[PDB]
Amino acid sequence: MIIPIRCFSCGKVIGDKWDTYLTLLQEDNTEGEALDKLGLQRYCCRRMILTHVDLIEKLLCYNPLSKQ
Amino acid sequence: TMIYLCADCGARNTIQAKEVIRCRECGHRVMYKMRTKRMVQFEAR
Amino acid sequence: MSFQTLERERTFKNPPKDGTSFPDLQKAVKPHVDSFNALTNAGLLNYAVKEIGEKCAFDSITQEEGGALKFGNKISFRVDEVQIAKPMLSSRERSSINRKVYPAEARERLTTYKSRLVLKFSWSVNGGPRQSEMREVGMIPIMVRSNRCHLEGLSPAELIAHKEESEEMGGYFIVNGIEKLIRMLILPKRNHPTAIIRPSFANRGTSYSQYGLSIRCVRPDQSSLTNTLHYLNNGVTMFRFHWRKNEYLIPSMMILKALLETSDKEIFEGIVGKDLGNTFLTDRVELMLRAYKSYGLYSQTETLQYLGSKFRVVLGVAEDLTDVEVGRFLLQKVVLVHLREAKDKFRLLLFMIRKLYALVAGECCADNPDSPQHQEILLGGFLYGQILKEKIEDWLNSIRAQINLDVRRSAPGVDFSDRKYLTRVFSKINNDIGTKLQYFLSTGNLVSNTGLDLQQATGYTVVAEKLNFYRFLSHFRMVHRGAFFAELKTTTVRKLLPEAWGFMCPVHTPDGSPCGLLNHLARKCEIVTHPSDVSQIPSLLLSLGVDPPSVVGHESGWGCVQLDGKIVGWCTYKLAKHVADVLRLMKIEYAVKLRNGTATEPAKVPLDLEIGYVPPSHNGQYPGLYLFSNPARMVRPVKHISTGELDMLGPFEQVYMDIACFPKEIVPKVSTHVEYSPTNVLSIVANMTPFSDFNQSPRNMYQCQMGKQTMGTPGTALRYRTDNKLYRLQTGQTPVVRPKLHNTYGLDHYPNGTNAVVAVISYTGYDMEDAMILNKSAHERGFGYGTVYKGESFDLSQKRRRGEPVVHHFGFAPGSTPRREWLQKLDADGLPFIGIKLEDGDPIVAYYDESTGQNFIETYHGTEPGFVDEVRLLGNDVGDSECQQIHVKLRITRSPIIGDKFSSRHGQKGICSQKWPTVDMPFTESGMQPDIIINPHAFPSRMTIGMFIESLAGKAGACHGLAQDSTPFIYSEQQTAADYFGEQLVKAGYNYHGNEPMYSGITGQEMKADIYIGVVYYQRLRHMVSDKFQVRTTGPIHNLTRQPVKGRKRAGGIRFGEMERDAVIGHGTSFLMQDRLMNCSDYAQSWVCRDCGSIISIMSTISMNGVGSASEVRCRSCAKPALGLEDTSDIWQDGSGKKFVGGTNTTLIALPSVFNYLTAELTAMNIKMMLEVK
DNA sequence: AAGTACTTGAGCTT
DNA sequence: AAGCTCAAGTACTTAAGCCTGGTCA
RNA sequence: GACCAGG
Ligand SMILES: [Zn+2]
Ligand SMILES: [Zn+2]
Ligand SMILES: [Zn+2]
Repeated sequence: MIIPIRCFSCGKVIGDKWDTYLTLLQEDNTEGEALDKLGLQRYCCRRMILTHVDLIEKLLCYNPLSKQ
Repeated sequence: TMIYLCADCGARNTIQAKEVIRCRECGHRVMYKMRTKRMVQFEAR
Repeated sequence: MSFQTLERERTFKNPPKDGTSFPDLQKAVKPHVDSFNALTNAGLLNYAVKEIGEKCAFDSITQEEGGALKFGNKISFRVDEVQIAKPMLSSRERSSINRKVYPAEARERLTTYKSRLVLKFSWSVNGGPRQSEMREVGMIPIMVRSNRCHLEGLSPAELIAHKEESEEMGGYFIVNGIEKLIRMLILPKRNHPTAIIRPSFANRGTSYSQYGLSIRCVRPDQSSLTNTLHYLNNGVTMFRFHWRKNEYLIPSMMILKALLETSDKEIFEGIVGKDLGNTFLTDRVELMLRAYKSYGLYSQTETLQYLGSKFRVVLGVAEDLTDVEVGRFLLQKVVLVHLREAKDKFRLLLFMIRKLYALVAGECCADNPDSPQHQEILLGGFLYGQILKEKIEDWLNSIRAQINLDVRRSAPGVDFSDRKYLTRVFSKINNDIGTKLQYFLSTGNLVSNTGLDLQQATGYTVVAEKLNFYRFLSHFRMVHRGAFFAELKTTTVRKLLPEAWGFMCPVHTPDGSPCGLLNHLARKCEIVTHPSDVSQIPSLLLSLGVDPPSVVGHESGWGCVQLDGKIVGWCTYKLAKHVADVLRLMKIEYAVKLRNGTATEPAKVPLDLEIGYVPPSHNGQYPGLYLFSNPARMVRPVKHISTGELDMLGPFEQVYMDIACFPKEIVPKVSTHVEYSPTNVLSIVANMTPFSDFNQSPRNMYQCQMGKQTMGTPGTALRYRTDNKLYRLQTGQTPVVRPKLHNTYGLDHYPNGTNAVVAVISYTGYDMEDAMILNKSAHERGFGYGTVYKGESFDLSQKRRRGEPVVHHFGFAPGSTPRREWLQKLDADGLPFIGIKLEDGDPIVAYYDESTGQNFIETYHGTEPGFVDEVRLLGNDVGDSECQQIHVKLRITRSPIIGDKFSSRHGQKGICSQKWPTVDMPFTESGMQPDIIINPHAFPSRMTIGMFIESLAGKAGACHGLAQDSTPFIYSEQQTAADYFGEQLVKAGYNYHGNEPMYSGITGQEMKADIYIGVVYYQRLRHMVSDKFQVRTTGPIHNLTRQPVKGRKRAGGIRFGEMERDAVIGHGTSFLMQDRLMNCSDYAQSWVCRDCGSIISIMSTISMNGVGSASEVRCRSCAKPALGLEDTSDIWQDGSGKKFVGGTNTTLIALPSVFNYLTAELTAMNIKMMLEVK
């Protein structure tokens, strides 16, 4: 679901480092190297906010309390 | 009496025991219960 | 390639309201739902019910020496059409708008997805009024997202607004809430007269021979039956057919003369028209002709009356109407159905008998019917339509028998014109067929009076366990060839014999017992299910130089041409190949015209057609040009080389076409076809295993069969799924190595596992013998964090005995309730607090009887702390009922516990062994602790070098920010894939072979040799704690023998014997044997009579005296009656009051209870064992 | 299917 | 005549362990 | 107890 705070191998915090990653591909025309501007030099903490499925935004559109 | 939710229409229906279950506006035949205020503890592990 | 993310996120935030994003999943489900659409439209049911005919009844006045018995009031009723309305609200209107019922309410209310099934009944009143009436015939299922569901063509927005998940595929009948499905089975080829050599034939018919000819003919409505030729040593051939589970055996010359009013010279010149007087055939045909001349008759009338008087009894035809048309009826119904015209049946049967004699003539090879060559696929909807046709035939014949009973009684009410009569008759008989269908789909017992040419009667349906998406697909794609062949133990048809290349996957087929049987279809092999129009094909054939001989003529050189079971003409074989060539070119040209600008007229040659040119050759398959045009076959696409456009072909062209598999492999003058991309060869699930062409095929097979069970995301709509056991992997992510088809099929919605920095190293010492390790810090920071959902249901409807009305209800009956746990958990309504943690011994629902008024209880019988997420008060039905069902969905949590199997994508299933601490792990010059340590000694002897390649690819992809494309067959021998990924890595900065220098953790010094660190995808498996551990200290026992029960749900004990006995009794541990096999399981103290030697004869004494001494047991059989004066000591009495004397030799021997049970049953067989003691 | 031992009838010799 | 070994032919039980799930009438 | 699953 949500971004896995505190990436697995290392201990860096990457919670806040997705909503500012997504608006780099979105509007900067950059490639996957965009995340390098975020301060991720290793490649353990880099296979986290690169290849993570944010599978919540497809799941939050299921409220039973829709009132509609 | 309790509070439930219409599965389709989503309307609080306040049904009492030994009653005809149905959505009082929808005609639907399924009701979820709603989570009330309850104090539970979970270890952060 | 690059990670499509901005497209993924934008499709997530606001689903596409235009068109379902990933179309190829729909093109994958296409077979089933298209079969069902072809049920409803394209006139499938209609043709069937029409071909049932009409069924008759009438008042019988015995012929009485007349022969023509007179009968006035004869009704022959007929079924006009069948209608399957959209599933509306429950059958009757109930004080509201009759609303549609989406499958959501099907899955929640835990009941099936039914719809009204209407019949159009017609009359004949021994006249012509033919008045009609619409009949309610119960309710039948309907395929989700079919032409009869309320979701077809609905755009994913309208789906997520309902309770299905965006890329719903549909295709499954819902029954009680467990999505059942009709597996595709494999059948013999339609209409194509094949040969058989199988030993049973001869020794069944001792004059018979293994040489036989089989043909599976099918009417236009897909109501096939099989009629085979059995050849006998004498020279005659018997024309096998099968009717109502009854074999039938008629001679071919008989039926041949019966068909057409013919001259026997026409028969011969049809059989051996050639090379006049070729000795073999011209003698065998002479022998057959004399043999039939022996006892037969001459004319068509006489023969037809012979046959009719023969068959009249078994045939369910009208008892009266005729006997000549009964003969024209048997030749209409059983002999050859796919042919409509009689003369054409005649021509084709001549072809068949010529081919069979050729088969004995050794000039034709033995066809191998157990190959995808002569094989076809029965879709789900076609079987559904055939079973519906059969249940309808039964219904008609049943009301026919009922009216016959009304005529039989004496004449209670007899006016076949009056409607009231028929409404009464309909009232009497069972008028529900829908429930028969629903029972079929629930279990699968195809119970029909005739098997419809399907060998096994059972197993047609399988639950669609949505456990993980790959399993969902591989349910929809797969096939299975039947348990009849399964039970046979042979290295036969379970072999992957190669005429399947691109038809049915070679790699993926499960391990274990069914290995080799169920072959999942290839990635692109469709199943063409919508037939076409092909009359223009005979037109164009006869226009193309081939003409059928009206005058009986036949030569040597000429061969045969047949359009899926019809003699069209004859041709010289070189012309045959030229005809095939020009026809195929016409097919491709007009199709590629139909796609683009050019308007669409009726297609001359339908693309699906596979022109079956069978070349001639010595000792070869018999050559007959085969122009097949039917559905229920397999068809796969390729690119045509002389043109540059698509072309599709079926399982005849493979064996005779030079299909080049690489654009650079093409050799001119031979290669007529080029494969799109050999990726198109494998299946779906097998395709998405990167570098699938570097592994030893057993390992790709393991990884295929075991990826179908990943604990992955079973979708996204989980709030509205009442399935029994669902698994959700809290934090899954996209593979860094992914074959581009993995994005095209849109799996990214449905990830399966995570990406672990796997350092190949043997350092911990724990990770040997195929196990592995798991870096504890990663295990606690959220590695594969499983969540199980167990939705258990409670139904007061069943537990009421009978008689008195609805009694029990949920809640707290007026009266007190316990405080200690009840009021803690259960809210007030007997429904538990939402989200309160439950421990095994604790209630989940509270219901009370009205009579006793005392609340009952049911506790959480699971033995592991579970939570509660949602409780659903399943309303009963249309309305006006009490809450008679609850559905509680318990959310068990399961972190990776030691034993929870993990697996890379190449077959390396392991165990998380020790969860090694994070600081005691190795580490590199950069600082990343490798999260999961795999073992080096596991890569040889398994040949999973593909995994090392995957490691390279992952460490390359993660660095730069690429998504390394790893489809099979891309990287050739000139430049290795290793070299390309290594160039990438040395660009990034790390070593070029993939190595990296790692210092150990507990000593601090470097490892002398470098170590391997990659980025693999570890799709976690599903076997952790439920399966694993059962302990039995003391517990429940067996009613009969007091041995512990066979449980794990009833604390059942583990079995120890019949080889465990040999183990110890080799060890020489008689005491251990006597201990385990006797002492711990079933121990007892039983008394025996030493005098008589019987164990049943012991009875403990009753009413000896006051309290006094203890009951001293005695023996009845050795005791004599109490008549006479005897001393007070030895006497004793009986519960009924009898006194006896004798039977005092009762000692106390240990004896396993099972021997007591054996004594009981044995003496029930009247024989008793007399055991001595000394 | 595999294969076992089982049992009955038809042909040859005193 | 009929005694008596010879022949194919008719009845007839087994096909590894476990273990765990599920659905079913 | 029977049919599909699974190690
Ligand atoms: Zn890290
Ligand atoms: Zn409602
Ligand atoms: Zn005795």
